[PDB]
Amino acid sequence: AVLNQPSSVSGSLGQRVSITCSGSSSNVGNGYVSWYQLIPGSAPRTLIYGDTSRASGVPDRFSGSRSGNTATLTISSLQAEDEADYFCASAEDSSSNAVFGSGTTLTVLGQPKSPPSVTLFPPSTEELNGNKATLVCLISDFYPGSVTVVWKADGSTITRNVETTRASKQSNSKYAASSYLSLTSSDWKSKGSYSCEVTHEGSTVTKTVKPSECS
Amino acid sequence: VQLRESGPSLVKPSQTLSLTCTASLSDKAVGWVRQAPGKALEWLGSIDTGGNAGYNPGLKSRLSITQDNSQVSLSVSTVTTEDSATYYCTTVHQKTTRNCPAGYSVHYDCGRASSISVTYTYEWYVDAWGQGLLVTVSSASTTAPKVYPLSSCCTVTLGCLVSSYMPEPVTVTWNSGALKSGVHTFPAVLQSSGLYSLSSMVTVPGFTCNVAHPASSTKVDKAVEPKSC
Repeated sequence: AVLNQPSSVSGSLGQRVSITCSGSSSNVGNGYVSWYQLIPGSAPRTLIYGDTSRASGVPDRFSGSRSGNTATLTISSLQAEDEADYFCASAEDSSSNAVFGSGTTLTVLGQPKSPPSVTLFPPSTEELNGNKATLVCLISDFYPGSVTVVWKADGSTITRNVETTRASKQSNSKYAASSYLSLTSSDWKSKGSYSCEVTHEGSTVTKTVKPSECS
Repeated sequence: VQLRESGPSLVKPSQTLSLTCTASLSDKAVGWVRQAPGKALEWLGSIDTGGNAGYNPGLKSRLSITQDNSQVSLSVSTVTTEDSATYYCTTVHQKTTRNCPAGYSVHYDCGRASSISVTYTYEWYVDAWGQGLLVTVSSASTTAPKVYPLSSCCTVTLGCLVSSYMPEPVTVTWNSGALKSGVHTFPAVLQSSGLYSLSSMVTVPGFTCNVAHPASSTKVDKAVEPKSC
């Protein structure tokens, strides 16, 4: 019982993009379709209400329409901040019974690529007092969101005890990811250098920490 | 205008779930919308000024909404693993307009005379949304986090480490909301032990994180300052 929406919709930068909301006569047939925008890290944003009426603070590029049982949302001059999930909704058989759409993910093409920002933190002194050490490597602001991460200890590639999260999309269309190296306290002070080598689109960024010169 | 959602972030299966919504509250109705992770938004229900409550037909027997005219509480009984979702409290506009064609002739109580049936239009749209609230559904066990300050080895980079905790979520606010320009909270990672672990860094050009873990009723404040070098 969910209005049919396209799964993926891709539009070029500065170009037009349409999202159809194929419904029936009980819901979209009733002329009151609403549209909503879902940006990661923010509360849902009401875009259009009552087919064609824009909300407050939504640009003219977001135009709503409907022909019979099908409502469409048109985004003109698409930007990088328009990348989100869009949902259509309307009442059905009652003013307090509404159905949403299956969802449409907008991915805007043509964005420029950006190198990843790598930051590596040593294990805190407070954590070292529990005979435990965790190296936090934070990667942020890289596009596209494909990043390969490898650790090293004095040139030797680490494999064990490494847990890396997937690339989560930030609010500014770019992606972010983290990586954790949980070590024993003896294993932390057992090497000379620890490196978080991050590779992204061939360009490799690396940060290094040295337990001897880190106090 | 603001809107706050309160309630338990953890509920075991086969157990009633009760939430509460307060906002700065009688001009418009109050509605509840939940979103399953990786799924579409789901309309739960609402209650208007007169007290009339509408429910979703697929779950009407399971959930119930009460109101005390400025707190509207949503109660979904007999929760399961499929109820884990982010529950948004919202102020939704509802209006049922019985429409008649050209002629201005309408009537109820079951040219002046007309043989065109009465077709009505239902007005519905969410006016304002809430920040949200994630409610997880699992037996499990509420394991509190241990917060450790983060600093470089010597812009300047600092942060906090929310290590070893379960279940989600955790809200990390720097300086009780005062520090917001330059804060970046990363999503949590799931380690082998079964506990989550996230970080929250703040970048300064040239500091106390307030980590909150609702499942254990935990609010730990950790002061962070760069190394002396």
